[PDB]
Amino acid sequence: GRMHAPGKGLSQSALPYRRSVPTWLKLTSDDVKEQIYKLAKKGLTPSQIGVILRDSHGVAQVRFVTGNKILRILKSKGLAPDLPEDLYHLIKKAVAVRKHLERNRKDKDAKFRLILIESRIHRLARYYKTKRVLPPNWKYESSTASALV
Amino acid sequence: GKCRGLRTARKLRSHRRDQKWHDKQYKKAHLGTALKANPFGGASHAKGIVLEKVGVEAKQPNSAIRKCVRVQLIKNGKKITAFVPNDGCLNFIEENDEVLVAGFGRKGHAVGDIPGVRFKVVKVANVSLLALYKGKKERPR
Amino acid sequence: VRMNVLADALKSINNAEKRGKRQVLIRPCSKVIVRFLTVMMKHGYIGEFEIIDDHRAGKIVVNLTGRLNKCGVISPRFDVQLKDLEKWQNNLLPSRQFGFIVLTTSAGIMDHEEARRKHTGGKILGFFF
RNA sequence: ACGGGGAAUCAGGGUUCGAUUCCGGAGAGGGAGCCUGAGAAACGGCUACCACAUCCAAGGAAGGCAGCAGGCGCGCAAAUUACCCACUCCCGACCCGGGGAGGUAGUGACGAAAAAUAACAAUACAGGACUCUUUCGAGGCCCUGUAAUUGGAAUGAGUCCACUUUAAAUCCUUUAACGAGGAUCCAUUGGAGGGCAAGUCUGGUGCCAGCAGCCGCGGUAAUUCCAGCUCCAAUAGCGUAUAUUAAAGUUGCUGCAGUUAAAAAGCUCGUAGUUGGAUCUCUCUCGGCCGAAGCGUUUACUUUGAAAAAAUUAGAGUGUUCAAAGCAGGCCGCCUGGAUACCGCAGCUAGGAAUAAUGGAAUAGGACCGCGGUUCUAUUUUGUUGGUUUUCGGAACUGAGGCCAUGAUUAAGAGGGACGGCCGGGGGCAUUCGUAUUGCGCCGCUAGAGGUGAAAUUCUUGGACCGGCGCAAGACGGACCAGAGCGAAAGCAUUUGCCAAGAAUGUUUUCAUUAAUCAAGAACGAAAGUCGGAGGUUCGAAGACGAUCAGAUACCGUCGUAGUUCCGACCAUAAACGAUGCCGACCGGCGAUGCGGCGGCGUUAUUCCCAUGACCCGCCGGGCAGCUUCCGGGAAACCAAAGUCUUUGGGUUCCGGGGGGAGUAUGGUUGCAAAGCUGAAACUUAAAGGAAUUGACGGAAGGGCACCACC
RNA sequence: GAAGACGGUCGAACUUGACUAUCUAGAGGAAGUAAAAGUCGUAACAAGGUUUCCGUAGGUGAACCUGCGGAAGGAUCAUUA
Repeated sequence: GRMHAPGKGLSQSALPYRRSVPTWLKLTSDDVKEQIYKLAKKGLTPSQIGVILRDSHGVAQVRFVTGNKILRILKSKGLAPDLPEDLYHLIKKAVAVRKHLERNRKDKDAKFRLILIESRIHRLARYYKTKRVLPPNWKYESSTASALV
Repeated sequence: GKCRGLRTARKLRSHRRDQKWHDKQYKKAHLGTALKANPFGGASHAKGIVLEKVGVEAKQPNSAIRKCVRVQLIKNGKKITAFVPNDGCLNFIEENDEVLVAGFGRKGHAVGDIPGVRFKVVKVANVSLLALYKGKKERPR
Repeated sequence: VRMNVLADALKSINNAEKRGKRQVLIRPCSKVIVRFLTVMMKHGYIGEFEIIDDHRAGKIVVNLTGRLNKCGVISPRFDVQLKDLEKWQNNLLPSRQFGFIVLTTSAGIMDHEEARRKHTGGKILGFFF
């Protein structure tokens, strides 16, 4: 179930058994990489890049075509964000709820949700510091959270 | 449920050690408060001086007068009421003499219809109550 | 969360045998699960099984001969020496005539009789009878 | 609490104990300081002080039994002021001396071993035993025994002799002389209702005396007391009191329990702890199977091999007369034994690598190759030693290039995040509306309305109640409204707008173990209550009255204060309940319902070309529920979980141990206070309690009946 | 090379200051515990005669009563377009 909710959902993608490039894909690996670079230059996260490639151009999985994941490709050329995208979005949500709570001090549900969001941020940041994705002294603070977003 | 892990030995040991204090016998035998409250002080028997003879009424379901003696122990000076077991045996006991008194058989608990009595007289004047009862010995002059 | 996939596999097999079914679907599969099933099948308790290959973690469909009374896991996997094996068999097995304790030893995964034949102790995985 | 070896049951696991003869330590009344000596902070050495205490002629002197004996004291609790260096050893200048070490002993039931108190008739008997011919009849063929008529044989308990034994000796052993017929050479201790083996036999007692571990017995016919007889349990041994172990699966690791019996924290985050998804099968030297040399990524295992005192325990042998024991024992001088096992954990050593782990290349800052370019050179040479002999068993500055099949497992019916259309009484802020209630102002009367089944208070030619127009206040949000939804719980319902959040669904998106549960900490937490500031309609603790009552100052009625409302700050408690922790698997069926998605005949709505909304029939996922249960489980009530449990182990937190005392006292801690959290014990008790079954009862319902009922 | 305070050391002791936990003395106050129909007087168990109980506040001549919120362990698993 969810880490911070009582829900137990089964919604997630079901990757097909075949790991091959589809027959309809006339796009070679290098064109896919170039489109990935262009989409990243437009200011899009790897999730958005994958969504656009799956939706408009038609790419079942970038890994099955280019052999590398989108974030790995971005890091290889060097276009990746300094901090990971999921951590960045969690920090963004924390900043949003903290800004809301300033003018809504009576919103005691917002305070609880902010506590849950910051717990998620701390867990993810600890994991990233374990794998050296973040500097060992990387700390999240309320007064500095909007400085990272 | 209980924890089942290869490194849970400390948790299991500490939980057992903490839960043993919720055992009545364990707490009684290891806290040491029941030992200081015991008139015998951990001893099986004790010698005392008969202060007076008392008759305690039996508990409600049956009617009788239980021939006891109020004795004062020599070791600690504590006051004790001790049952004189057989019949006529209260006549073998005189006021202000030494008696050997043992427990009543329930480890500090009152026994039978006698209320609040957990001690019984074994010897009086250094001769057993049974020898006096059976006539094997007479009271010393 | 799901830890000890062997426990889930053995519980599913036991529950399907209690219900009287001829086949049970076990997922996820694992090397230890396959070895335990092979030890079971060499002794005639479980019969043939097939490993379905999905590209993440296999599933196994196990035919069920009605010969199995109970299959269980031992958690945690206690390290068992050859001198402590008899106590484990007395604790776990219905009798000295039938029933097996499955150990994992450096010589592989095998039952307690083979482990005594090869003069190896190991870690207890489970039992079946 | 000296530690250990070790000791008390054997299911397995454990729980207790170890002052005590072996090892180690410490101390010599308590401290302290020293001399001598190889060795002492020595005490059967010294010097002080402290506490006791001895002699004294009062000037002084002398002390240390937790050595052997003995005293006193303390106590429930423990022996002789004996003999000896003969043994075992120790000491010395020593073959010779000494040793209360040690050995040996008239009243040691601590405890352990062996083992007497009897073994054999004619006889009548209640008997039976191989085909018994007869209920009136062979029964030392086989056995039992009421026995005031029997009989011989056996023997040691005892008393004594011989000195075997021993350092003079007692003791066991040995030989002799006496030594048994109520073989009086006389077995006891506890019981006889049950548990628990064995008398509702007799006498006495009469809820007394007493018995009774517990249940119970005794109140003039006691199976239980006091006794007689008889019976039975163990037996030279039995009873009792305590501590302790098993019984106790009532401490549960094996292996308990937590809906209602005692019990899951009000709820949710969270660090430590515990647990954690799949996935990997001229490297090296004497002679064309050998020691060396191993960073294989250290480990955890598992299996070996050394090292782990003896005694004890297990165990091999060995007729102590048997046994407990001991380490010893024959053959007309020789053979032997004085074993072996185990000795946890932690250290040391050695195969194969299943299985917590640890993952060596990801800005490449990753083997192998040609360059020695200033340097150490088989610790520079290799005819009578001579500077300079650049790379072939090494060390730094690293300037170039190449086979690297060059190097990123997968993408969890794990988790996080993104995205999409939705969805919900979820939350905060602001803003609308609705009647109702209570006041107020006007417009119309009998002189009534209120309140309770007639028991009252409560205004009045100052007009109540009622009817109608408005006005103002606070409170609330009916019907719709559901075993429906949302939220972590508490909780959440008038419109609209803003703000941030959220589950589920959809996803061939992204990251790639980031996870589960959680000490410590933290957020929220009904109502009531507290402190300030507003407000104060209604209701209303307290209070004031009025009421049938024996008695309310209770229930009822009329008023009514704090409160009830809002804004800050506290409080942290509820039957905060599903009296049911959370995460994850598996295990039946069916019809619905909420949300999202997918599919499909048809029916309805926006110009006649389509989606889409409302229906209809289905499928999938999550959710609130409706279910037999002989899947299954429970004591059952009941529960598809309270199932997958003696066929007992998925992970983890909290937590209970008969009922009271008691959630009390005390300490701590929080709070302004009220109080909250943590939280005993002495003592007391044989039950308390849970589920259900029958009856009885109900100022409980349904249906009937009766002049011992009524009408 | 034989007695005795003194740059000193180890250091028992000894009075004086706080006034230290295992220990005891009095009329007390509050409470608990054992069977006792103890001088008009019933809270609970049945709808216990005001349904019970929880938390929290007051008040009481005692069980108790009342207000607010909650629970069914209720005396309703149900009440109709």
